[PDB]
Amino acid sequence: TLNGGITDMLTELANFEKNVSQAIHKYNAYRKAASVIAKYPHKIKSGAEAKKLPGVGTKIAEKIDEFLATGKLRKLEKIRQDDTSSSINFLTRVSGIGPSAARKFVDEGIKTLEDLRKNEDKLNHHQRIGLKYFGDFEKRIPREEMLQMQDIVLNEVKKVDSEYIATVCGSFRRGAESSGDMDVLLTHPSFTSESTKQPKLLHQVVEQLQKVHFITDTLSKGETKFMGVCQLPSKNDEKEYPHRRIDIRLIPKDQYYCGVLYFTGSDIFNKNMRAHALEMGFTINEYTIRPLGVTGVAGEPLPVDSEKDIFDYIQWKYREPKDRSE
DNA sequence: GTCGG
DNA sequence: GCTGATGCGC
DNA sequence: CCGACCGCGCATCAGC
Ligand SMILES: Nc1nc2c(ncn2[C@H]2C[C@H](O)[C@@H](COP(=O)(O)OP(=O)(O)OP(=O)(O)O)O2)c(=O)[nH]1
Ligand SMILES: [Cl-]
Ligand SMILES: [Cl-]
Ligand SMILES: [Mg+2]
Ligand code: NA
Ligand code: NA
Ligand code: NA
Repeated sequence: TLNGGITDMLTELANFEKNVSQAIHKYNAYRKAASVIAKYPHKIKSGAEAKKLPGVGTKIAEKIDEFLATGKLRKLEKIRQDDTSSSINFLTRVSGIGPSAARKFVDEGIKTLEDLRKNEDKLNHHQRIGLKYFGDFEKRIPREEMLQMQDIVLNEVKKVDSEYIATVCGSFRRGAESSGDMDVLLTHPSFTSESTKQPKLLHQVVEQLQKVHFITDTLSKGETKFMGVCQLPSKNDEKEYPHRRIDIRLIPKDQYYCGVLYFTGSDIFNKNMRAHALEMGFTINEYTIRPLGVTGVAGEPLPVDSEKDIFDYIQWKYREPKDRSE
């Protein structure tokens, strides 16, 4: 946690622009800056020194100068005093409440945690489960718990059919010692970019995991993306574990390396990598990397047979998952 | 809010 | 219903 | 200056 004071200021600035200002590029600006400063391996002693790194420009320069002087930023201090923005920031912490839902609720007087309980009638389903497990969803997961969760998922999956492969990605695959949640990549060989030979492929998995009582709730569920809740099982009169967020993404088996790249992340790394593809003249998503025509239209999928092939198309040296934390 | 063209 | 735009979350 | 800023799944709503 080297430059943590500066980086928390920028993350607090980014959350403001995102939740209150509804200014998604200001959000990404502060996020990039916070990311570049967090990877920089000295103690920033001046706003100008930070201005050297890309994505730290003039206005973040003044803000670093001030933070280094006072230990505060008064733009922030006053954002924290404003009760409209502080109520908006808080409501967005409920999964399913975004910036728009937050401001609407505040316009209706629903401002606090007890307000939300009074009015579970005015919530959609995702918002309800987000409120239900509001505290749990804010706890991290130690890696050790991730390892037991991995074992259940990989052993339950093997039972539905032995040809399912299931890869835990996200921060776990990047080597984190604690995780915000669990992210699971799922391949079955009967689902490729050329056919879906069997339906319910993802539904069977969600079904099996529900019946061992691992999956406990559902936020959203289509035929390739599940978004819900799980909980490790406890011993005899041991305290229950917190409930955990789990996403499971069924990707066509022949598109595994683009899928595993996407789900390993991080979100910022993905953004920077996909942006660099575009300046090199490629477009990357979770399925394919394609060349861009002389006009804008994306071409046809380039053949990929490892993660490193994707890095090589855009002329980056490969980076291990644990070096993709940005 | 930053940056590259 | 279907299509598309938006919110929200990755 | 000034526009472009990753890309997409699912839930939901408007409009036909
Ligand atoms: N292309 C893209 N991918 C994203 C974005 N957000 C998340 N992802 C991908 C990369 C993440 O590593 C992965 C899982 O999303 P998470 O929110 O769980 O992030 P991650 O697991 O890295 O962090 P965590 O420790 O769980 O909070 O999904 C995004 O805005 N764009
Ligand atoms: Cl691939
Ligand atoms: Cl594609
Ligand atoms: Mg995660
Ligand atoms: Na800079
Ligand atoms: Na939210
Ligand atoms: Na996730």
